[PDB]
Amino acid sequence: XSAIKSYGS
Amino acid sequence: ARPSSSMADFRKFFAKAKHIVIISGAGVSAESGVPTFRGAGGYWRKWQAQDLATPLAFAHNPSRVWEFYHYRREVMGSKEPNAGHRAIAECETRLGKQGRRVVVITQNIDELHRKAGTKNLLEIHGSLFKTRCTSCGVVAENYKSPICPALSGKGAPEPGTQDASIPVEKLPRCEEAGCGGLLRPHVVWFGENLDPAILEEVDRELAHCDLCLVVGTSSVVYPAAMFAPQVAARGVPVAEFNTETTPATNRFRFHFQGPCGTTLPEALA
Ligand code: NA
Ligand SMILES: [Zn+2]
Repeated sequence: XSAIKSYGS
Repeated sequence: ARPSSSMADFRKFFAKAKHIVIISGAGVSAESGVPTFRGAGGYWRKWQAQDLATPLAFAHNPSRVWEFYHYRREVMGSKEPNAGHRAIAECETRLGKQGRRVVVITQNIDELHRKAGTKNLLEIHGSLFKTRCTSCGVVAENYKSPICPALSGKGAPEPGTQDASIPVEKLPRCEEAGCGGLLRPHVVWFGENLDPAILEEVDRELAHCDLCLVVGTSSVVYPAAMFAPQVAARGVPVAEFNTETTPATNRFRFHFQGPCGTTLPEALA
């Protein structure tokens, strides 16, 4: 589904 | 879309499940007393984990990032798995003898599931207790207290604590012959890619799951926050165990409140 770690907004 | 709070109903799903996926987050570590530096009350000095666990923070102030990880490494020395970790490990063992699979996909970097004896374990963001060399790429286990002499006594968490400002040459350095590179924690930082091999393993476990438990995660950090919703959207039962509701709660079949260390021993018996 992204492989980039992100603190969701 | 309000999930069910019926443990009796959940237990009927549990009794039939042959491929359980358990996704865990920072709340499970917090129940062992681990400071997570997330949420409304979680701050190291004046920062949260998502402010310091970034490539840009490490580029601009590697000493400060290392102080933060050093503090966390040292505190972990005094922390133990809780009843939630233990119930998860005991469940895996018991079901395995019945030919039923339990796998733990943890967002946590604390090695507490590992310390509790979980075998089928995916640590999707790395570990506090591993280093990676920024020059040669080698990954190594590292439990040394302190990780280097310059960090001894550093990393204090109180606001107003001054940066140690350790010269980069005195931060943890690679000991492989002829390298000498700066080490970093082998932790996936915000803005970095998770390991493709690990994501492929996650994908296989989710695709074959017949029950998913989402434990102690705020469901705000991606990609992990999409894992349980993806299963639920295909109709697979998901039970969220958390002290609070989250942005994902209403996608799931069950929501169980209270400490995971209180609810999981009952749910997984
Ligand atoms: Na979390
Ligand atoms: Zn190296």
